[PDB]
Amino acid sequence: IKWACEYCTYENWPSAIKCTMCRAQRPS
Amino acid sequence: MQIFVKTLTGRTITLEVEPSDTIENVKAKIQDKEGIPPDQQRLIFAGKQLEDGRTLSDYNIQKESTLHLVLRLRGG
Ligand SMILES: [Zn+2]
Repeated sequence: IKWACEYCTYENWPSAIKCTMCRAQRPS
Repeated sequence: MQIFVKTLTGRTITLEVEPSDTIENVKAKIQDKEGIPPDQQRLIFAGKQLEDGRTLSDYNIQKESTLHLVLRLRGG
């Protein structure tokens, strides 16, 4: 159930509170 | 063909690319217009990071597609 970031398309892992790529925050 | 690269600020740049071009070549095309070193930039398509080795045709990039550009300067 990977989540995609709001600012860049990159899909991250559920455990990650921040995207690895553009260092954005977890969406509400 | 031409494709569009979308920065994080929401700005969009267009690039004259051929399917046989490698991702490495694309980041150089970006370097031509934006002036940023291809190693400090990374491209995202379909929620995945693009590797410099493979070409667009391998990643199924087609005419008027959209790529996302993220910049990260070396922090040492
Ligand atoms: Zn992101």
